[PDB]
Amino acid sequence: QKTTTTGETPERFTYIAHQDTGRYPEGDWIQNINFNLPVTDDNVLLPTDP
Amino acid sequence: GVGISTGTFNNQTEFKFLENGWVYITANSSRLVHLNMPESENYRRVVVNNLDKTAVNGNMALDDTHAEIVTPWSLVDANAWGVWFNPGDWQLIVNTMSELHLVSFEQEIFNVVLKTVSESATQPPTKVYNNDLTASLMVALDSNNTMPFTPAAMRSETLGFYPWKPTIPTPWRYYFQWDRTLIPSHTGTSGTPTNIYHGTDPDDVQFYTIENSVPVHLLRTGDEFATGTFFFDCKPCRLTHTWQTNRALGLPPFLNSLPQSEGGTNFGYIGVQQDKRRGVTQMGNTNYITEATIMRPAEVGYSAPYYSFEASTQGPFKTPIAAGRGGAQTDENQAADGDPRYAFGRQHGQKTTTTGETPERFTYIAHQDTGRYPEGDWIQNINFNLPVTDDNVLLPTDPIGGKTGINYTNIFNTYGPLTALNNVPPVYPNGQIWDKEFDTDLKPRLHVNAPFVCQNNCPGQLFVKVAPNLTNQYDPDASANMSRIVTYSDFWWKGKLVFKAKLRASHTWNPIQQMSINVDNQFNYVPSNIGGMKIVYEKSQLAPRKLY
Amino acid sequence: GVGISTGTFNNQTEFKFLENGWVYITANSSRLVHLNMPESENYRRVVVNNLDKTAVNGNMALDDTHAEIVTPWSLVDANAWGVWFNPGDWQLIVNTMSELHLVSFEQEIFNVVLKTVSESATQPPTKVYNNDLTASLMVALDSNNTMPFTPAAMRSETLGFYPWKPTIPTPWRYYFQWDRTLIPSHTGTSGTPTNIYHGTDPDDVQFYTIENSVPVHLLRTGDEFATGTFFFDCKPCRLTHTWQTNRALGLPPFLNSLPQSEGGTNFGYIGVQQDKRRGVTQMGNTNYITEATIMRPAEVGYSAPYYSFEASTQGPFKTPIAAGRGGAQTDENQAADGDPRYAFGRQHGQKTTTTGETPERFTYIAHQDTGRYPEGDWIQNINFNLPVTDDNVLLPTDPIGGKTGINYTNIFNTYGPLTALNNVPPVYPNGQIWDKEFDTDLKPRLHVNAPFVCQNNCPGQLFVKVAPNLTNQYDPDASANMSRIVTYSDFWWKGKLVFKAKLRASHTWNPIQQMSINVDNQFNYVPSNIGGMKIVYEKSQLAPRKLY
Amino acid sequence: QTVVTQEPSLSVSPGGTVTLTCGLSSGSVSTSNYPGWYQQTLGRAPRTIIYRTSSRPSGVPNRFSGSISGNKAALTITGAQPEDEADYYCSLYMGSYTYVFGSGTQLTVL
Amino acid sequence: EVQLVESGGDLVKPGGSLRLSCVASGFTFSSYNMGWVRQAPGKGLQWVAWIYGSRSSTNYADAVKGRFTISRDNAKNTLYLQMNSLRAEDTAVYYCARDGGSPAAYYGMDYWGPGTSLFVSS
Repeated sequence: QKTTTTGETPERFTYIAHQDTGRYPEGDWIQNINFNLPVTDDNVLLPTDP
Repeated sequence: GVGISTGTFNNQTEFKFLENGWVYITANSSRLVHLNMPESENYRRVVVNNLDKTAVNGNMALDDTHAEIVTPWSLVDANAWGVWFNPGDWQLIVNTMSELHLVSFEQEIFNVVLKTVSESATQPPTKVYNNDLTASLMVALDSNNTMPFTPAAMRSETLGFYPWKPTIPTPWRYYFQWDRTLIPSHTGTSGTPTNIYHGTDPDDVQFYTIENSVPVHLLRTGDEFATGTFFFDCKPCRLTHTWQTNRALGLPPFLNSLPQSEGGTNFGYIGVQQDKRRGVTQMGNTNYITEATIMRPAEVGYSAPYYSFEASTQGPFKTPIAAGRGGAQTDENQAADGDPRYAFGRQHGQKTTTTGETPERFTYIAHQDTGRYPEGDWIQNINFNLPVTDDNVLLPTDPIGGKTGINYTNIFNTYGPLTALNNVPPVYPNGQIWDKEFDTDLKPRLHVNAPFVCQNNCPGQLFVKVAPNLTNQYDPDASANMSRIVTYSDFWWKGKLVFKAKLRASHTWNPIQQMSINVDNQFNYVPSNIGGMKIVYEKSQLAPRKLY
Repeated sequence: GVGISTGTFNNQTEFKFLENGWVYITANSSRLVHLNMPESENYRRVVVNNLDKTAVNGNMALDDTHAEIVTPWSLVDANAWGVWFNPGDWQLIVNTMSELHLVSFEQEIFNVVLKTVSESATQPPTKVYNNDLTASLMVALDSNNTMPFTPAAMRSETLGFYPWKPTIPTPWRYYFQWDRTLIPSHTGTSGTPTNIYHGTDPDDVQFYTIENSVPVHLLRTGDEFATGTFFFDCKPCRLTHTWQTNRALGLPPFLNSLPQSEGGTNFGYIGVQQDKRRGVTQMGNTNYITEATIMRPAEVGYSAPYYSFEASTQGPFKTPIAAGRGGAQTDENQAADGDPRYAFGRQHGQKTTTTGETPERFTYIAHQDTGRYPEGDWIQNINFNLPVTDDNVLLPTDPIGGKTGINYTNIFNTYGPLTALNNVPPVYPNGQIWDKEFDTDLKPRLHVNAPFVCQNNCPGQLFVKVAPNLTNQYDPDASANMSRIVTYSDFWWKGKLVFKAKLRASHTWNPIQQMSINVDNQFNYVPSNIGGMKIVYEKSQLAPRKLY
Repeated sequence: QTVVTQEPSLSVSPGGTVTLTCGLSSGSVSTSNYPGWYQQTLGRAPRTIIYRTSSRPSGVPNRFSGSISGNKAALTITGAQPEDEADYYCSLYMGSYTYVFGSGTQLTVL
Repeated sequence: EVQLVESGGDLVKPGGSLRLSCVASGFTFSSYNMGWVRQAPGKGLQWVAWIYGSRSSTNYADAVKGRFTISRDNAKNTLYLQMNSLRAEDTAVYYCARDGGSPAAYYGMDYWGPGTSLFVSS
């Protein structure tokens, strides 16, 4: 942190790794074993389903 | 020279029996490979985009968006069981052997022939083929594995399975990095789900070329190329399946009353109340000791979310599973997640005389019983008051998320420290033999596409190309495509795959399952009256072995 | 010969202390084993079926359907802690030692006596017992482990725990393959749930016989049998427990204000706002650094679906868990999943003078704190806006699937690459010592029934039988049962189990937990006025060790 | 013997909302019964409206909704049209591989 | 796409036998559980028989047990219902029924055929 800063507030940063092993849960979904496409409402669990 | 052969055709499998029940199985495979000069002499970065298909709500599973480098080189791939064994050899292996080792691999190119095509100006087509004795074939062996690993068996694009049928190499391409987002939807979703291709991350760009990465040999008609012997360091592959579920581990309960007359209606009885029995269970709040609650050493197999699609930087992909579905043996229609489905053309087992683009398909049902029957699963309260009531039990028919077609088993994961499972069985003839291990720090315990995995490395990919045959009007400054003399090559590829196998032993009074020819499958192994051949799939892990 | 003994009774445990704090613990165990001639001389394939019990909706957890081969042989099993150590030896081991190694095992049969029973025709029963000097006892050592592994400790059927009390062997049986389907239901389900036994898969049949698989020794009164020393290759077993949860890993926060007076109401304070603190967290969208959100090296323990039953080819089985429930130490009534429950008879710790078929039972609470307290778990939104609102938090009280008795923790799995856990502690006297490893390609990281696991192999099972003593009217062509002279055997079994152990060291200022005799448990270790003995369970991992 | 009971006759005005119910004389209907709803017109074969208690086959208007209400299966028609007047039959999966059918409800659009 | 056509319905005297044949098209016949339902003249639908699984397991209603046999030939994509000892109570329109869930059965009639009428009268 800038050595001349005043106060108890720390310097913070979030580290983003270059490796692409993460997940995008908004693009995930589950669907029925039958796999009839296009999938209907009751045969798919989406990330927006409570 | 021009009139001297540089190799011999060999397609014989030798079984050299050793002491202590071991056998060296050296499979020789010879093919005539036909290669055309590349459509383009350049590398192309092509983005395949099918947003039209996935714009239909509920079709997100049909996503094909990706980016590939298309190269002017073709890949010679022999990493399939059918390239090396015929049905008789496979029968011998799967019937007389209990385990299989991958020892070594060799390949070589010889009897190179290069021909140019001269097409006349006569209105009805007519053409002649002349030997280009000074033309060259570019051959690159990526023994250092610098290039991306692109096994052809996953695309059904290895060499042909028939020694007497000329085969072709597959044009080589590899994946280029891309970013893609696709919000899942369903029939009935309102609006346009987020569906974009974001481009390429500059920090992940990796443009490979054969010229800058691998030495290239120019083979004329009198030249030959040999890769040299490569030796594997993989694990043994079991040719036996396990049948024991957690219900069949350990000492069975003692039957205090036994049937007095044979018949299906006469059963032995334990003779002790389930809550008065002796034993060990992991349920510390119940006195019931039954076949379902008694303690077992560990868990055979595991449950995972099936037909679950995970999204990552490059889009959605199906979550793989190690084991196939349970009950696919009692009911073949239950084969789904974990039961690999192979689709192939006429080069790789389909009836060679069939017409059309429809491939021959089969779903592989493994004999190993490590799968799960999710319809028979359930969860219930820690209290464990029997018979369980409605609110204290979650059944496979209970909706999850408000969807009557989704239940907890669809999102259920039981993988843990106690999970024990087997490696995938070999799939003949269309299955892959060996696969390169991931270069990650933490590596998967197995691969679902090949029974052998390359710990350190496995033999470099072989790339072939027709060297440019320029005309007299070449101008490198011109922006138009290079003008070449129409040239093609025919060369003989010979490979030697060496396995080490152990002869099986009879452990039980009863006989075991063996692969046999019969009236039903008799004509699946012989040509028809016009020469139509086919290679139907065969199961590998026929004999059983005790898990515990 | 007839009047010559072939062995000596030895039931002493020797502690030979080595240099560098190591001790060889050689436990000798001698028993008098009584064996009756088998009820039947044949192998039977008996199907135990209790469809009546599971036809009651909600009773699917009580499924006992299975198939077993019942053999004419009996199993001599000493794979239990009580067979080798008395409470004093166990106290010494668990108090003075920090780790335990399994070194070797030997067993032998000597002083074989065979007696025939002659029953008179007099109306009041009366009988005499005569020595059959030429009768034989059939003894088979399956040193190659060809036969299925059926440890008796899981059924409480090992040898007795009292040197002075004659014991018996358990009739041997093993599991035969079968197919079974059982759709779960509950009290209130309408209709008849699918409940069938489909038979046997021919590809999984494995009929074993001792005669065709193992050499058989015929021991007369003057003969003895010794297996020879077997040496284990297992991992060390810790006699210390870990107490550190993820909340107690690493450097604690610095307390800028400390209490000025001792007392339970005086607390030290960090003195820094939770959002103004310094440190590292895996939550990249929050500035709060607290004891629950601060980064830890890994995860101690894991969460798994508890009382989850998975169905496979042979029916439903409970999903095992490595660790017991958290909070079972603060509240003994919380012991449930993962806390093994042992039920045993009068041979294996129950008061020998008790009457009835009700076994003695105890639930084992391990001192290790790797368990979970699911009532204190929760999930919340990635946004992490505090205090969290109703829709952004899933609590253990939130119904899952519409059931108020099922919550997410019931289907929750947190096993991952960061999970760290311990092996199961030894359970005295009823716990198993060693267990055979599964023959799968991928093996479990531990077994929940024994602290030692056989990587390659562990000593072959010992089978005993009374050789047929035919009468003069034997006719092998007759379909009726073989007519035998009523014969039985009494032989002395002696075993030697060798462990290597390390003496514990005092690492802290304070003393540690030790097992001690006191007024409450004083009479659990001495006989009553009529000779009634018992062996109560003892905890093994008493002393603590630092995890990090 | 299993008996499925549903309203013998029902009426609804055009554009209104109607609910047909399917219960069991003994027991309750749950998602484990896989309630199915089929529509039949005079002189025509039955048409599947709902399966698995919530799923309508492709081509079935969204005004038909299947659910589990109380201890019975419910088929709700919202904004009922003139063509919805027909005999609606309820099928319950009675476990094992046994199916039972309700008496049927004659829905007439006024 | 998915089409089922029933045939063989005819007038038959009591105590006779008759085989109804159901031809299916537009789908893999062997992958779906099939069945026969029946509706008496002026009565509601009644489940008659069901055939399920790759092993062709069969279940029958109590009213037709022992008298009716349900079978299938996947090579011909045909479903056969053989009724013996026909009674006057068997007079009705018989509908072919197909379950749409191959690996996860809907446990309900996904598709229906036009039906074939069978009259039993002396």
